[PDB]
Amino acid sequence: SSGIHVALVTGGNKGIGLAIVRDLCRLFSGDVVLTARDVTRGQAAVQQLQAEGLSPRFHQLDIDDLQSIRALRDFLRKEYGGLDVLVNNAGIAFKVADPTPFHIQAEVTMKTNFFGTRDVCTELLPLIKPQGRVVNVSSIMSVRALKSCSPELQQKFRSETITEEELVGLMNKFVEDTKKGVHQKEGWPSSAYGVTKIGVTVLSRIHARKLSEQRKGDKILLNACCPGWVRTDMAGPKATKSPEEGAETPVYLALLPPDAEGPHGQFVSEKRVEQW
Amino acid sequence: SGIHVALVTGGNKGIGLAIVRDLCRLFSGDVVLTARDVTRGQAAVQQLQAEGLSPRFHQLDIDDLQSIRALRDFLRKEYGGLDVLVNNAGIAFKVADPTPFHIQAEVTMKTNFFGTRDVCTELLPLIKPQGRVVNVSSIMSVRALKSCSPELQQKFRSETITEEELVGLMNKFVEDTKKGVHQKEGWPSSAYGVTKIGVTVLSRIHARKLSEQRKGDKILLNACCPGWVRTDMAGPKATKSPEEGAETPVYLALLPPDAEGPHGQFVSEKRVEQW
Ligand SMILES: NC(=O)C1=CN([C@@H]2O[C@H](COP(=O)(O)OP(=O)(O)OC[C@H]3O[C@@H](n4cnc5c(N)ncnc54)[C@H](OP(=O)(O)O)[C@@H]3O)[C@@H](O)[C@H]2O)C=CC1
Ligand SMILES: NC(=O)C1=CN([C@@H]2O[C@H](COP(=O)(O)OP(=O)(O)OC[C@H]3O[C@@H](n4cnc5c(N)ncnc54)[C@H](OP(=O)(O)O)[C@@H]3O)[C@@H](O)[C@H]2O)C=CC1
Ligand SMILES: N[C@@H](CCC(=O)N[C@@H](CS)C(=O)NCC(=O)O)C(=O)O
Ligand SMILES: N[C@@H](CCC(=O)N[C@@H](CS)C(=O)NCC(=O)O)C(=O)O
Repeated sequence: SSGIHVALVTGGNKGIGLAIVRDLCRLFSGDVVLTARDVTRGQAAVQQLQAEGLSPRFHQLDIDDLQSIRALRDFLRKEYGGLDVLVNNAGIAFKVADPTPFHIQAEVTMKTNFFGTRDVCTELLPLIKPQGRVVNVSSIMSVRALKSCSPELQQKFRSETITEEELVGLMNKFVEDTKKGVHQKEGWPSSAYGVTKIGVTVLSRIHARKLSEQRKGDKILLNACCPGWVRTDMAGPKATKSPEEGAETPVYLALLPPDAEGPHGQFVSEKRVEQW
Repeated sequence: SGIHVALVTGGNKGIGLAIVRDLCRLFSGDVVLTARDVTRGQAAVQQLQAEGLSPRFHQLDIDDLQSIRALRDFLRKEYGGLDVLVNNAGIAFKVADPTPFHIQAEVTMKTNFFGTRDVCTELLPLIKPQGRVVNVSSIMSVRALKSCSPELQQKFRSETITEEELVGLMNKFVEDTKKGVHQKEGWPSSAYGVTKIGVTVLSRIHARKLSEQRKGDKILLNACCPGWVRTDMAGPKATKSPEEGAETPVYLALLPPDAEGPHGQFVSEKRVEQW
């Protein structure tokens, strides 16, 4: 199927991810792959969409399991010879008043939101075809968390020259510092979720740079984004946006017209660049 | 007299960690272990601390000019300069890695040559009288050199080559691989090898500049091969342990005060080799 354009969404069985799959089914000229970690919930979501007259393909994917990521990589390489659109939407959050010890929240949330997302990029970024787009769903909480970090930490996270390996070290340091009970003293903010989304936002900046230096001329665009405050199982019902509204900026970034030079490596909210 | 300081890049594992261990034992003063990952770096320091050694730590990623410059500023403030610099940090793709060759060339060159070059640009001005600088190259540089066209060999063996000419040739290799013309343009097959030609020739150039600019300060700078060493880079079939691998770099870093040489040499098993 190498001649067919293909778009893929992670965490696509519910919430924002499902809304993105719906929009891409309608707007993307090619195949759309809904992925989910639970094959039973994934296939049920597909069946549900079929009842709305939409036909995304399905493939299992748990971003915490490197063998799951590699199986998907091999599938795409085999069927499509690559990938045109990748939406990294999968993510988790503990409740604001969750009693789980903070260092556990830090470790678990970082494991999925940062390391899982990073592993998907490691394995799938090489497969992105020319004119392809990559969208990492972050959060405006990443900016709030950034501004709540020590000046030392802010300088590192805003750097234009930070490397993936430096970022990995800083993300692991946050998790270790919470375990040692010293995260406040070491300059970190109080939202584990927020810090993991700093990782996502900064990883996007790093990867956009890497694309510009390794794939000049291939016209690939990669950005981080915030979907806004969306009524899903994550945020609950007090939120102001429907999932369909939440999907608007991610879809915009996925479908940027061919030959666009930007936005690239930007943090985007309501289709506009936010200063990092 | 006063405080002396020695610093190793890529010190958290492999040959670098072994060099740090040796320097902690043999170098009187502070020995700074640096690593790009602060978590791995501090774990490495803890490991040495369990052994009775007391290395200092500072973050350093040689791909990040701001990281290099932060280290430069730290060294100036804390020590007023640097006595020993070991440029050990390096990467290699596997022999059978499926990554496109032109990407292997770009990524390997970015670290091994350009990163090493940036550390030298920023830290060489800080080297104190009787200081020593050791650039960890590889015998793969000689093997790569001998695999270049006669015309390229002439350029790389030149006693008059400039840093800027060498930069242009390293960038030319990376460009030629992307264009799919590197073999025709006279380049060898090992990207890693070509990056270490860069390291070896940069060392010759910098020794020459030290002699021009800072004669009388008795600084010695050399390239070396640690040999074939069992690390995450080479694997378990290699013939040397990391401690054995550290022997030549440590010998070059600790050359006695006032020694006239070696300087600007490529050294292996503590012996000067022909370039
Ligand atoms: N206000 C909001 O809702 C905001 C949300 N976000 C971000 O939007 C994205 C989507 O969140 P939202 O739709 O709200 O949340 P939901 O909880 O409703 O959906 C999250 C999706 O991610 C999946 N997921 C979680 N972990 C994994 C993993 N290990 N592997 C594969 N899939 C996984 C879930 O699968 P499963 O059903 O199996 O649990 C689910 O499909 C997240 O990244 C979130 O951080 C950002 C800003 C605001
Ligand atoms: N092993 C061998 O047979 C030989 C090795 N060499 C050279 O010896 C040196 C050490 O290699 P070896 O110990 O085998 O390799 P290892 O992979 O075991 O260790 C390499 C070290 O370099 C660090 N490093 C890599 N890139 C960077 C960077 N961007 N910034 C800071 N540190 C970095 C690594 O950090 P991290 O842990 O974060 O990756 C690690 O500490 C290299 O220059 C290599 O080319 C030369 C001849 C033979
Ligand atoms: N205790 C958690 C709180 C995380 C959190 O912010 N939770 C949810 C409420 S459960 C959220 O919806 N955040 C979404 C966003 O706006 O990005 C932590 O420190 O990580
Ligand atoms: N595909 C690579 C291969 C690099 C390579 O030679 N391998 C490393 C990995 S096995 C090594 O261990 N030897 C290093 C040395 O002897 O200096 C390239 O062309 O650069």
